[PDB]
Amino acid sequence: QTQQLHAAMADTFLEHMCRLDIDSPPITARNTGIICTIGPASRSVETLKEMIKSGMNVARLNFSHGTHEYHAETIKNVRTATESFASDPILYRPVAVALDTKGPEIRTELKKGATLKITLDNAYMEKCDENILWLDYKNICKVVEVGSKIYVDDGLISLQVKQKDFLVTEVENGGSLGSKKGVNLPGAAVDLPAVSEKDIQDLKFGVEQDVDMVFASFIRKASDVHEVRKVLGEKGKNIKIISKIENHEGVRRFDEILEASDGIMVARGDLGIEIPAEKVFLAQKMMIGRCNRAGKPVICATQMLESMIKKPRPTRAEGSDVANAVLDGADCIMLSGETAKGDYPLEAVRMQHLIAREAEAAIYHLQLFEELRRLAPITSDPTEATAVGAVEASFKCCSGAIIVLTKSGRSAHQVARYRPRAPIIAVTRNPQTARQAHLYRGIFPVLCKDPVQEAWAEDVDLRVNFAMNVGKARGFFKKGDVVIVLTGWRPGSGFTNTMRVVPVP
Amino acid sequence: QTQQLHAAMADTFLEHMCRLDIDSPPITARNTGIICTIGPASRSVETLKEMIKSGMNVARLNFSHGTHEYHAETIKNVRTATESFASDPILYRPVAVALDTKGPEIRTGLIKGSGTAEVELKKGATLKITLDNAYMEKCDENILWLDYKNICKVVEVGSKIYVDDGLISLQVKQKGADFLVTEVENGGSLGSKKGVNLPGAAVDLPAVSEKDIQDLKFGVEQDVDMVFASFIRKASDVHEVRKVLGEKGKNIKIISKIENHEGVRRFDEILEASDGIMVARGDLGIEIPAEKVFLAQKMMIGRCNRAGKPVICATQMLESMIKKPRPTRAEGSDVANAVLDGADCIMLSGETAKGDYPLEAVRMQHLIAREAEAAIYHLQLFEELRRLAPITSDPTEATAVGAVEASFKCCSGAIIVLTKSGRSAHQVARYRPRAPIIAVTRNPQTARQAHLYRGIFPVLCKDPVQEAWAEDVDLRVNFAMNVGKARGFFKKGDVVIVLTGWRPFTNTMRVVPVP
Amino acid sequence: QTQQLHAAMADTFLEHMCRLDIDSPPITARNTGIICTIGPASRSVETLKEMIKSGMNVARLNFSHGTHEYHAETIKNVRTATESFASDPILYRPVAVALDTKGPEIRTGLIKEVEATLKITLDNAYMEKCDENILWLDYKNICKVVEVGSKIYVDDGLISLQVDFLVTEVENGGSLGSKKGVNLPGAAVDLPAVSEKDIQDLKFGVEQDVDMVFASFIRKASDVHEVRKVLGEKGKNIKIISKIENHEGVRRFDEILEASDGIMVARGDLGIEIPAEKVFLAQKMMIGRCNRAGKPVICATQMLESMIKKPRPTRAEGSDVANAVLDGADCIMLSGETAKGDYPLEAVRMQHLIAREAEAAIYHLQLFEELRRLAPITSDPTEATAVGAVEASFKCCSGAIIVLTKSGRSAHQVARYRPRAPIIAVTRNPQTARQAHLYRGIFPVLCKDPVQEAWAEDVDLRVNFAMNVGKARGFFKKGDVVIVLTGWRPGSGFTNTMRVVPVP
Amino acid sequence: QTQQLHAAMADTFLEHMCRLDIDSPPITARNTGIICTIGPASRSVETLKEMIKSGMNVARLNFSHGTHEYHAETIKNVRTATESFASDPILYRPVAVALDTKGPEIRTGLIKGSGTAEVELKKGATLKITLDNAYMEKCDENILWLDYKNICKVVEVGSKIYVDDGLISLQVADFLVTEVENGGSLGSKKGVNLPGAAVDLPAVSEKDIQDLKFGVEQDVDMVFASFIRKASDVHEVRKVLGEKGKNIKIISKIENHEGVRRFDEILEASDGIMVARGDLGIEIPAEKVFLAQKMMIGRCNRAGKPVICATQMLESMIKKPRPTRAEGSDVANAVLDGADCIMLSGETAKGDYPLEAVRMQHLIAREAEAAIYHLQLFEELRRLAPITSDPTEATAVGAVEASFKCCSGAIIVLTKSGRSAHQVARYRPRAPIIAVTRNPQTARQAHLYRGIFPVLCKDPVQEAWAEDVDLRVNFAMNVGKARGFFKKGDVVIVLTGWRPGSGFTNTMRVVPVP
Repeated sequence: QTQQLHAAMADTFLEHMCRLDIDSPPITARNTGIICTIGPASRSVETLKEMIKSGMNVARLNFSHGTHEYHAETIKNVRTATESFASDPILYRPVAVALDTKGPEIRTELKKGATLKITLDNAYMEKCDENILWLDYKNICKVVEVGSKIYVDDGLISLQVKQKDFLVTEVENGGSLGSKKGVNLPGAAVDLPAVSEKDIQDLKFGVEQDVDMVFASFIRKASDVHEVRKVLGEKGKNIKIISKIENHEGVRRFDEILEASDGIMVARGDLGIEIPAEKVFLAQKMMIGRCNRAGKPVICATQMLESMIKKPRPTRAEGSDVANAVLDGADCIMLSGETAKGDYPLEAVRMQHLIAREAEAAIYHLQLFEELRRLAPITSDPTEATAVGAVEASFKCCSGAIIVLTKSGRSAHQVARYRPRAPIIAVTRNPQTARQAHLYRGIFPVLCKDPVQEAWAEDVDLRVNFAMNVGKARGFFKKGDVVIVLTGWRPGSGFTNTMRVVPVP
Repeated sequence: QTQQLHAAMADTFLEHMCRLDIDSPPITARNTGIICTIGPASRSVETLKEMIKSGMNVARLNFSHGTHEYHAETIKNVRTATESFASDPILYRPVAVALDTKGPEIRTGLIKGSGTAEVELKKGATLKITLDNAYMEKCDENILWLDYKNICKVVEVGSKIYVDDGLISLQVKQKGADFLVTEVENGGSLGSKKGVNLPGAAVDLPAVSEKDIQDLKFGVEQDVDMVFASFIRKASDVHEVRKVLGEKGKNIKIISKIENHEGVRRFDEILEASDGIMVARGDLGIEIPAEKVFLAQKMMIGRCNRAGKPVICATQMLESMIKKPRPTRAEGSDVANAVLDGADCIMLSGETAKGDYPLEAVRMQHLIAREAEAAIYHLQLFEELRRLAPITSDPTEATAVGAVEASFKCCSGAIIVLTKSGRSAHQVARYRPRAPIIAVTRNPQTARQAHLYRGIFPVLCKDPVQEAWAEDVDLRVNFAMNVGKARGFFKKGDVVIVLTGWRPFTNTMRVVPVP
Repeated sequence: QTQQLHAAMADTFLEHMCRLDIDSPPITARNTGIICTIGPASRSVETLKEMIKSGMNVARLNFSHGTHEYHAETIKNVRTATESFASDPILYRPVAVALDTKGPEIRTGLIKEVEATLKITLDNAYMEKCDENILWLDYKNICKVVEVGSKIYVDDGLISLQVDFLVTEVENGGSLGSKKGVNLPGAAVDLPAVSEKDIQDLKFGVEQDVDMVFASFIRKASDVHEVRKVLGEKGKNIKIISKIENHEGVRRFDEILEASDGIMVARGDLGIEIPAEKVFLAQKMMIGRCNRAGKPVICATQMLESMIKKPRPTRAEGSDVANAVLDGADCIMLSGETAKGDYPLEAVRMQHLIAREAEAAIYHLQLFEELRRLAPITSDPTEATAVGAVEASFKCCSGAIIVLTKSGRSAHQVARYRPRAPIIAVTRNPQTARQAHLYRGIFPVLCKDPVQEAWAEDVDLRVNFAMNVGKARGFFKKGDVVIVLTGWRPGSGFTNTMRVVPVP
Repeated sequence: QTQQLHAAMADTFLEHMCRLDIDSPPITARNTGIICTIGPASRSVETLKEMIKSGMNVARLNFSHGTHEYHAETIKNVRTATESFASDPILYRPVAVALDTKGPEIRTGLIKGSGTAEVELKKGATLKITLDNAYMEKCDENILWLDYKNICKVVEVGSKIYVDDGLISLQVADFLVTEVENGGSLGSKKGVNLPGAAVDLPAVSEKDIQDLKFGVEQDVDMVFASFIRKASDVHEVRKVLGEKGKNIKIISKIENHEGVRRFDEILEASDGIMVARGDLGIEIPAEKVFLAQKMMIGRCNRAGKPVICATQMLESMIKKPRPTRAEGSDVANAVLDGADCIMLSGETAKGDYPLEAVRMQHLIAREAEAAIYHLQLFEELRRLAPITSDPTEATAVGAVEASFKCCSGAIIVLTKSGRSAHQVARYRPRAPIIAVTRNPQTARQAHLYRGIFPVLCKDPVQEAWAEDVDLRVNFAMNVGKARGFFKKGDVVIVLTGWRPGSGFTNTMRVVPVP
């Protein structure tokens, strides 16, 4: 009757669909992380408080615009808002800070059929027109070929190369050209640096400001990830790198990118300029699938609730897009203009919360858990076996939660990859771990502030009890419900090995 | 290499997803019918011809607006445009006509005597709803007239009232005998004759009004192919529509529009009484919480697939294309997922009726649907449809499932089905073959209504019946071969499946090469 | 390259079959319990020691014949043989004692043998004057249970007839002897659940501390309850295995199973009572339902029959044993092969060898998947712990699942999910250690160490005992990973803790 | 309520097992071919007629024993019995003839000069093996002659020697001295096995050459080639059979370890396989035979080539009128494994109850065929199937799919060579496959395939080919009705082609029985 448990019991996916029930209410817990882009509409300490109450887990700062002093003040406000709830550790919600890079860029009426010359000659830097268009990408001729397409201004204008310091092009799709418009080269192996000079300064500032994760723009190959990793350096070795896949080469070389990264963003805006817009859903489902197979976080981004920039309710296509991203297996969903500049930032966050929670209940865990196991390698790793054991146990007794003690987050990540229905309450004393855990579907991170007990086994038990208080206080479960608890046999990371089925006290 | 065949071979759905390939191009054939609402943007014969070339299969006329004179003209234009292609029978594409009823709608009056005028409603402000027809054309930010005379009897203090696609929100503060005082929750621009929803309330308007009766009888006279019946709440609503159509309209398909909570609750009895369903997501997402609409959509599509009845996904699929030359990523996703869900048809409303980019909207649904169709995990879908399908003594059902199985085995260019009533082709469609189903019929209505079924590409044979039956079969089969080749569905040397009768009941399947 | 691991990884059952490899050697462990009927050929202390070394887990006493004095001595010899290994508790193997009842029977009278019409009489005048014209039976209600056309088999199905008197026509003739057993196919035989001899024998069973009763000719749930009632409070811990021997028992199987501790597929009599070509259907149905319920099932009768006379079995016999294991049978049985035959030890060794090969050839991927899907979602902690342990054991290919258990129940719960890894059930309860052999995969070990003062140390001591057994038996070695199940306090019913532990 | 259809619809194999119902009766048709070894007990025309009525589909002649005169007469009698039913083509059942070769056998000599004399060996005693032909007819308790001249080069000290179905066990210039490790009665000309030794006898001996020539002369349908070790053995037999025997099917018998190791290349080269478990279970440990059996049946099912399960399936019925429970189980499980045919050897050749043994195999096969889990079986066959543009394969799979959908009474297939019907059998339909042919050899050889009920149409060819096609289809209808496979009003599937000649099957119809 609740959380689509009738549908959960269907022996086929078709029958599962047939039983989905709008009058079967979901549980309180919402598993999918919500990433909110902060800007003029959401920047104030007072609005940030409401953003957190509405369900924001990660504050994204877009470094395509704004000064370091500007972003430093946004981060300060985020932390002011976040720590205003710190007095009660039971109810405190960690909030992560994400730095999203500008990344490499190419920058500059026009009738269809007309001929346009692209010039790299610096003489035309401030004198672009209907006949000659200057671009700042010096190696463009080396990466394009006759018949190559060139997009200008967020894909509005389309050119085709006819002759390859210059390129003779024919206007395929025409419109009003302007100053400093963005250029995309579909199918081209663009050889711009992994990080611009601006990016290097921005990433170092990210380390200064103690950010949790970096969303690295325009990642094309594993060596781009390694360059971002190198810039973050020893000091930033624990900041998660999320590679943004934005073009054809990124999609083609996705496997090597995933391996080198901590996670992925499906950057649908630019991806739908670089490849045909009708193919974007294929790229999204492929990347979410492969991330799910690897146990690495994946974010669905861009235009998910776009109309809510101007309207208090989303379109039906937007509601569908959010639900389907969750059903695809996205760990996180994202809001951009909707929260950064729109008239309804709080409504947009609340709607993502509501849809995600409904969608999580409609998941067909029977088949999903079955397939994840089948494709899960047999390894000698004790934590992996303990984690799969915990998820299986959680299904067998419909547990209220899986409670996991973790220093680095890894033990909770290993549970998350198996996609339990039960929320995963990850108890840590490491504040960064608490914040970074929002990247993983199902993890509800809690930061334990209690002193270390003198008997280590008592300290373990204290943290488990803290998780029990959190679940009760947040309405995930009640006294007498059964929960799964994951602990280790000695202190320090890498020793999670104990799964217990326990009553909520 | 093509049609996502690498993903097709995966032994798990997760691996199927992992194998989806942006460099694997789809086939030329598009299986999902595209329904276009016709209006000022898309009504001239000139533009209708381009609508057809762009992929329109069904012309939807919304009888919430317009006179019978006007709609008769629209229907004439659709037929003129459709028949302009008749002189090359190989390239002719049947086009269906659908009548969408007004039904039990609630509408506001005119802002200050104008059709275009608007007033700003400010959150927390007061707004009086009146039933007095003196204010019927004198609506403003203070007084709002609506045409539901009994609204007071079905609302209470605290009730919420939604106006203009649920974007303006009011709360009843005080009730009256012939009036309501409300407070604005969600403000915005209020225009003329906007739709009103009372989600809490049991609205007591007739399922089929006197106007609906007039429109349905006009539908019969005009030889429409189908009726989209608005606001269906229960089986008896459908029976009333069916009664008005009567014996003369008995072959017109009734598609029940599900757009309120009762329609969802009573879905099974509605589906049983109907020929098909529309998931009318606009009103549905106001009548129930917007976050639950995807559940109702997937439930209804699943139940229709299971029953073998056409289902249409409708409303705001490509909404931003009313004003913009391309869609948002959420809109792209929505179209693809509707197809992956199992929708037989997808629909465009304002995008084609009134927007700046009607042809572009049609082309985009065409491009997305074709990509989505290739990305279907047929291995599991076909297995489940066969499993959930009763094993019966019906020879035509057995031939149909055999033909679909055969099409998978040789990855055929098509399943060609010779059919008078369309039934044989519908029976093939319900098993969801990858191969396009070329349904060859001499019956014009059969050809038009076939568009309701995923995969059916209807072709109308106009040649006389041959004396020799084998030669008449071969004439129709070769007709399908020539359409398929012309449309690029397949080439000489490819293998196709052909379904016919054996003697002058479809029960013969042949595996034949394309000449 | 070992344990059919290549076939284990196949995505389909067909590919699994195709990868089965006679050159892929099995692990040391053999999961399927071997039940041996004891008799003249295997009754001595010295032969019993070799029977244990050859793989006997349960000694079966057939009470159809033999005195209490006789069976008392057999039991004494079993115990002497079993306890001769008790000095080393790391290598000691528990051996269970099973009492198989004579049960309710229909018998003919004394002749005057005799080689067409034939009248059945209940008239005690014909009691010692049986012949070709008149045959007396001791089942007074036979006329209430049969009808015109109903078949009647005499002497282990050898003779066949078609029907306070009955007039019958001989369908299949033969030599009709004295005091022969009679079967009534399809008939609802209303003989008591427990005969007068059974009552005395079951009392004897309780006095002799037997581990389990194989109750003959169980037709309905109430028959089980009557056996349970006769065993009483003194015998409350004695397991009752219902023998399904006829059509009614098959029809009413679900109710019998619910009331029983386990099931024996008694194929000999079953194949007289129903057409012999249908027995495999009944076997597979009963094994399936028992697996679904997680209750032990034994496959019985003629599994290695030719080995009564010969030192190697027929190919059909090799096949039958393997297929019983592949079907899901917890135990396999030997009757005449070990009781009276010329090659008792060879017969035990052959069941061991075949069982071990067959267990490796199980398609655990699908088996476990199906057991999970059909696994009821309940609030029970021990059930959730058990399935979590089995899932973990597959994920890390563990050397074993170690289970501390007082009653055996915790280990039974693991066994029903059919892990590949051996289940080392460590107990201090000697009877639990003996009874655990009824369950596939359970390797029971009897810990004899004193209860340590600190319970947590006592728990660790027993886990370490299991580690030592596994090392000595070659199940695993230092550094391997095993699964360990324990509870949150002393006493039964509190198993709730699964650990992945390195072997020290 | 019949044919285990309730168990058929189970969503899991476990639930499928749970639903198996002893009160759910099978259909009339029995799909698994029954091969009967003919000998003194079953050789007469009289008995052979009853063997046919009881279900014999193939008569096997074992050329390990008997002269050509003897076998020629057996063959003559098989044909006399078979053709006694030819007057009504509707009821005529084709019977195939199989020649089973001696191959590279090792046999002992005569006990005290007689073929039926025996000496009871005692466990523990000593026994000398000699190659000196002086003793080839004077074997006894103390000296034993063997016919494997080159025996001494291929075995060493401590080697194990097995005699008479591995039942007697022994441990080691032209002799060997041994101690009886397992004793018992020692008879004449018993088979000897050297499991740990590389026996070097020819694939095709002079005797085998003579026998194969005889097989061609006698128009046998198939050869069962003994002790095939590798693909080159199969090619040798194929080449000896040559052009005159080109249409004789070669079934390779797997009876040793090398045969199992090299099974894939053997299968590729053969028309089918026999799992010859008798010797197989001596050459490799007896406990591993089920693994070898299931592997071979699986791989044959995968490749679409006939597989036969052989030896001791109902062994006790040589002396008893009823089989043991292990025997009943073995037959059922061979069918559930996927074996196309099951075999009787001593049970029919020399035993006291040949007809009872044939009847019992018939009863068990039919029960087991209903108990198959077609849902998974068919799904896996479709998935494992190599995907092709072949129209004949598409028509075959569509026909099988259709047969399940309407629980058809039969699949009727017109075929000249048998191939079209073989293509249907490959996908393992529940419905029987009535294969209508005018080719008598096709009719006989079709018995190698699970499900094929071959019928021999003897009507003249009609001028109008379409009417010739409809003629044979209606013959099939008449056969099915007469055999009680279906009645008027039932739905059946019918496969035909678009033109005459082999390779054009492309038409599937779902038709009611007239």
